[PDB]
Amino acid sequence: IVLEPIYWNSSNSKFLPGQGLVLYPQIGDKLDIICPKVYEYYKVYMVDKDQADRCTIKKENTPLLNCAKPDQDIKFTIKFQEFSPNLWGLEFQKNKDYYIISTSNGSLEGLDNQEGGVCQTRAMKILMKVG
Amino acid sequence: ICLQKTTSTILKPRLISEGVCITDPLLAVDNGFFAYSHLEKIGSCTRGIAKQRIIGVGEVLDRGDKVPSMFMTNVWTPPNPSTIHHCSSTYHEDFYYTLCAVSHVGDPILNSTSWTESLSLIRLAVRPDYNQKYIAITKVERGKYDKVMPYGPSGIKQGDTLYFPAVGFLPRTEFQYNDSNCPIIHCKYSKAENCRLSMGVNSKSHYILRSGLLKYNLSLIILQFIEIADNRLTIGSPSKIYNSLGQPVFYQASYSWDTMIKLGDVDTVDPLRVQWRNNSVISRPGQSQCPRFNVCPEVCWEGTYNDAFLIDRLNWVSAGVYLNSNQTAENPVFAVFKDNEILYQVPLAEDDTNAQKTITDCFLLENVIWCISLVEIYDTGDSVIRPKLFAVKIPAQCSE
Repeated sequence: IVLEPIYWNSSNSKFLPGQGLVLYPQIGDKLDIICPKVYEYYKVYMVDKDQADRCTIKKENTPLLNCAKPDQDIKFTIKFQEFSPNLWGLEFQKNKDYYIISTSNGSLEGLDNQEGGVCQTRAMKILMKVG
Repeated sequence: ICLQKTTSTILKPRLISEGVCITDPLLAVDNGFFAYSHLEKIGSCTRGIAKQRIIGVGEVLDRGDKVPSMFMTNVWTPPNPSTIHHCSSTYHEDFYYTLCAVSHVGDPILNSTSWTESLSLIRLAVRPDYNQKYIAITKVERGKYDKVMPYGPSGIKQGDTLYFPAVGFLPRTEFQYNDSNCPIIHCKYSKAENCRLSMGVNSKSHYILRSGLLKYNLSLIILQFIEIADNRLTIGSPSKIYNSLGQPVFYQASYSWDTMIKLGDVDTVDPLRVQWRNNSVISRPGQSQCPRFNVCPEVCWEGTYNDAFLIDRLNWVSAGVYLNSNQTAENPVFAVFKDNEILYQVPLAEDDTNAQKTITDCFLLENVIWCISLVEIYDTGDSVIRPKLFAVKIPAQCSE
């Protein structure tokens, strides 16, 4: 199924303060994460847990969303399966957990802050409970 | 042979044959014979423990129904399947030769800086040590490039000389690009360094990836890098040169911001000039940064390989399978088309069938135009995942 598009925004009442936005996709679903156009500035990364639970993204880490276009809808589509244009061997599998965050402070000034951010002070972090 | 746009359902694909994933497929097709490889993984297509590498060859045979079919003759397993990567195969005088690279440190594209620039070729008789030979390439001429390596499925022959698709890894500390040439003029947000940054995996990356051919002269054995002309320059990508209707035509995967299809007739082989088509209909799935139908320069490395095949030079008609999806590996559909027009297509699966790394290599069967494709196809629910083979006759008339 095509689940409910998730707007990466400071306003989003789904990012709950203790446990962020948790969602239960099933294999075969597809999910949009969308930064709307005006502006909050974000780089969003699929992390691991520890990185989630510490709000840290390490140099290696390459982003899934570079939200730095004031007047343009920047949108990323995940289909939960083994095949992705992603060339880094990141896929999705049943009964596994995958953590999407940013350490961005939201300004254009703190965009690339690799530590802290709105993950750790707002709970801007998706938990995808797959399967 | 249909030359008219039409939505008639003239194209009629025929599928021609536990927790494992077959991936990393190769298919080549020369004059009557075919090459192939895959990798068998335990589990995830990306990470799972690598079961067993194969490399095989055989014949493409029609029987009575005038459908061609796969008849593997000779098959080869390396002793550790972990360390062979990015193989590519060019046929010659009763062999396919296949250039793999070797590695101690994982897929070199992703741990390039630590990669010994080690290579090895395997010649496999198609009609079977005449059957099977190994070579550890010792001399490799690459010019400025620190190291070179194959980069695509298949190549072609020239009298006594093979040509593989390959790639050069120049450190940008030495890479020469004028930023003014980075075409951003209709691109509100796109900066000038884009193109240059986008020649690497990281904008900061140690190397950039330049596309080209690896030269291999059987009349000699030394391999020699030939770089692709700077023209419509895109980061190194899996690509394929292949003979069609008398001259060869090249294709580069659109692995960063130029997401329109990169293919065309080769004007010179060495140095490598490709009269790239100004094609406006085909593209590929990217992600957020460089998704379908992105033309604007961006700092990205994302996409999938989907070659097409020139089936008629006179009216530059090609064909092949395309993933009809913006940012996701889905919806493989066989597409017969031109620069500015898809004539007729055909969906090979459901709307929501997963696909990925498609290939096409066409020929005559019994005086009629056929296209095998490969594909990597699977369905949510499916148990073992592997590439599927599709014949596809090309319609004579533009009737059903």
